[PDB]
Amino acid sequence: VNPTVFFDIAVDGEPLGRVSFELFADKVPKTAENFRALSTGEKGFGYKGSCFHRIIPGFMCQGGDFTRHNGTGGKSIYGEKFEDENFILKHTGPGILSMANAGPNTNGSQFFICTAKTKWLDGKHVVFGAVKEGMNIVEAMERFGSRNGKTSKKITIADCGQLE
Ligand SMILES: [Mg+2]
Repeated sequence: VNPTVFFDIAVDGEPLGRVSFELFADKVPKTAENFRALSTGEKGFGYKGSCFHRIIPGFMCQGGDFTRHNGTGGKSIYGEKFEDENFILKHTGPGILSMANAGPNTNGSQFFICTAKTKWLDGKHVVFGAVKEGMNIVEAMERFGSRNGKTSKKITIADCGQLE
Protein backbone atom coordinates (compact mmCIF):
# COMPACT_ATOMS: atom_id res chain seq x y z
CA VAL A 1 0.00 0.00 0.00
CA ASN A 2 1.05 3.60 -0.60
CA PRO A 3 2.65 5.07 2.55
CA THR A 4 1.54 8.38 4.03
CA VAL A 5 3.92 11.02 5.37
CA PHE A 6 3.33 14.25 7.28
CA PHE A 7 5.15 17.55 7.73
CA ASP A 8 4.41 19.88 10.65
CA ILE A 9 5.10 23.33 9.19
CA ALA A 10 6.26 26.30 11.27
CA VAL A 11 6.78 30.00 10.50
CA ASP A 12 9.69 31.52 12.41
CA GLY A 13 9.42 28.62 14.85
CA GLU A 14 5.66 28.92 15.36
CA PRO A 15 3.31 26.09 14.31
CA LEU A 16 1.31 26.77 11.15
CA GLY A 17 -0.25 23.42 10.33
CA ARG A 18 0.24 19.83 9.21
CA VAL A 19 0.58 18.66 5.60
CA SER A 20 0.27 14.97 4.73
CA PHE A 21 1.13 13.22 1.48
CA GLU A 22 0.35 9.90 -0.12
CA LEU A 23 3.48 8.45 -1.76
CA PHE A 24 2.80 6.50 -4.95
CA ALA A 25 5.07 3.56 -4.13
CA ASP A 26 2.93 1.46 -6.47
CA LYS A 27 4.22 3.47 -9.45
CA VAL A 28 7.59 4.84 -8.24
CA PRO A 29 8.76 2.65 -5.31
CA LYS A 30 12.41 3.77 -5.22
CA THR A 31 11.54 7.47 -5.28
CA ALA A 32 8.69 7.05 -2.79
CA GLU A 33 10.93 5.03 -0.44
CA ASN A 34 13.62 7.73 -0.49
CA PHE A 35 11.15 10.43 0.54
CA ARG A 36 9.55 8.17 3.17
CA ALA A 37 12.84 7.26 4.85
CA LEU A 38 13.99 10.88 4.81
CA SER A 39 10.72 11.82 6.52
CA THR A 40 11.06 9.26 9.32
CA GLY A 41 14.72 10.12 9.85
CA GLU A 42 15.53 6.43 10.29
CA LYS A 43 18.83 6.80 8.40
CA GLY A 44 20.15 9.41 10.82
CA PHE A 45 19.47 12.29 8.45
CA GLY A 46 16.42 13.75 6.79
CA TYR A 47 13.81 16.49 6.53
CA LYS A 48 13.19 17.10 10.23
CA GLY A 49 14.28 20.66 10.94
CA SER A 50 14.99 21.61 7.32
CA CYS A 51 13.33 24.58 5.61
CA PHE A 52 11.49 25.52 2.44
CA HIS A 53 14.11 27.82 0.93
CA ARG A 54 12.29 28.58 -2.33
CA ILE A 55 8.61 29.52 -2.36
CA ILE A 56 7.10 31.02 -5.50
CA PRO A 57 3.40 31.95 -5.19
CA GLY A 58 1.27 30.47 -7.95
CA PHE A 59 3.97 27.95 -8.87
CA MET A 60 5.34 25.77 -6.06
CA CYS A 61 6.98 25.41 -2.63
CA GLN A 62 10.46 23.84 -2.71
CA GLY A 63 12.38 22.26 0.16
CA GLY A 64 14.44 19.20 1.06
CA ASP A 65 17.95 20.66 1.21
CA PHE A 66 18.80 19.46 4.70
CA THR A 67 22.56 19.74 4.20
CA ARG A 68 23.03 23.31 2.89
CA HIS A 69 19.50 24.73 3.23
CA ASN A 70 19.94 26.82 0.08
CA GLY A 71 19.33 24.44 -2.81
CA THR A 72 22.95 23.41 -3.36
CA GLY A 73 22.76 20.34 -1.12
CA GLY A 74 20.70 17.41 0.06
CA LYS A 75 21.30 13.71 -0.57
CA SER A 76 19.29 10.52 -1.12
CA ILE A 77 19.41 7.24 0.78
CA TYR A 78 20.99 5.63 -2.32
CA GLY A 79 23.96 7.97 -2.53
CA GLU A 80 24.42 11.64 -3.39
CA LYS A 81 21.92 11.33 -6.25
CA PHE A 82 19.86 8.70 -8.06
CA GLU A 83 18.20 8.02 -11.41
CA ASP A 84 14.89 9.27 -12.78
CA GLU A 85 12.84 6.15 -11.95
CA ASN A 86 10.23 6.99 -14.57
CA PHE A 87 7.86 9.72 -15.71
CA ILE A 88 4.59 7.82 -15.35
CA LEU A 89 2.86 10.56 -13.33
CA LYS A 90 2.42 14.13 -14.57
CA HIS A 91 2.17 17.52 -12.87
CA THR A 92 -1.63 17.66 -13.07
CA GLY A 93 -2.35 20.45 -10.58
CA PRO A 94 -1.96 21.83 -7.02
CA GLY A 95 -0.81 19.24 -4.50
CA ILE A 96 1.53 17.31 -6.80
CA LEU A 97 4.76 16.31 -5.03
CA SER A 98 7.71 16.04 -7.45
CA MET A 99 11.50 15.74 -7.24
CA ALA A 100 13.65 18.81 -7.79
CA ASN A 101 16.87 18.16 -9.72
CA ALA A 102 19.84 19.59 -11.60
CA GLY A 103 19.11 17.84 -14.88
CA PRO A 104 18.65 14.16 -15.85
CA ASN A 105 19.31 11.59 -13.12
CA THR A 106 20.22 14.02 -10.35
CA ASN A 107 17.49 13.31 -7.80
CA GLY A 108 18.66 13.83 -4.23
CA SER A 109 16.41 14.94 -1.39
CA GLN A 110 15.06 18.24 -2.72
CA PHE A 111 11.39 18.25 -3.69
CA PHE A 112 8.60 20.69 -4.50
CA ILE A 113 4.86 20.91 -3.86
CA CYS A 114 3.00 22.37 -6.83
CA THR A 115 0.39 25.04 -6.11
CA ALA A 116 -0.83 24.94 -9.71
CA LYS A 117 -0.66 22.83 -12.86
CA THR A 118 2.89 22.82 -14.22
CA LYS A 119 2.76 20.68 -17.38
CA TRP A 120 6.07 21.98 -18.76
CA LEU A 121 7.84 19.98 -16.03
CA ASP A 122 6.38 16.71 -17.33
CA GLY A 123 9.11 14.31 -18.38
CA LYS A 124 11.69 16.47 -16.60
CA HIS A 125 10.80 16.02 -12.93
CA VAL A 126 9.70 12.72 -11.38
CA VAL A 127 6.28 12.97 -9.71
CA PHE A 128 5.95 10.58 -6.77
CA GLY A 129 3.14 11.82 -4.57
CA ALA A 130 0.33 14.26 -3.82
CA VAL A 131 -0.93 16.27 -0.86
CA LYS A 132 -3.60 14.26 0.96
CA GLU A 133 -4.52 16.63 3.79
CA GLY A 134 -3.46 20.21 4.47
CA MET A 135 -3.45 21.79 1.01
CA ASN A 136 -4.68 24.96 2.71
CA ILE A 137 -1.48 24.98 4.75
CA VAL A 138 0.52 24.70 1.52
CA GLU A 139 -1.35 27.69 0.10
CA ALA A 140 -0.75 29.58 3.37
CA MET A 141 2.96 28.94 2.91
CA GLU A 142 2.84 30.87 -0.37
CA ARG A 143 2.07 34.06 1.53
CA PHE A 144 5.68 33.90 2.76
CA GLY A 145 7.32 33.43 -0.64
CA SER A 146 8.12 35.78 -3.53
CA ARG A 147 8.42 36.00 -7.32
CA ASN A 148 12.02 34.75 -7.16
CA GLY A 149 11.33 32.28 -4.36
CA LYS A 150 13.09 34.11 -1.52
CA THR A 151 11.10 33.73 1.72
CA SER A 152 10.14 36.62 4.00
CA LYS A 153 9.96 34.31 7.04
CA LYS A 154 11.63 31.03 8.03
CA ILE A 155 9.44 28.18 6.82
CA THR A 156 10.52 24.92 8.44
CA ILE A 157 9.56 21.30 8.95
CA ALA A 158 9.42 21.35 12.76
CA ASP A 159 8.60 17.65 12.65
CA CYS A 160 7.82 14.91 10.17
CA GLY A 161 7.31 11.19 9.90
CA GLN A 162 5.09 8.42 8.62
CA LEU A 163 1.39 8.12 9.34
CA GLU A 164 -0.94 5.12 9.16
MG1 LIG B 1 13.00 9.16 -9.63
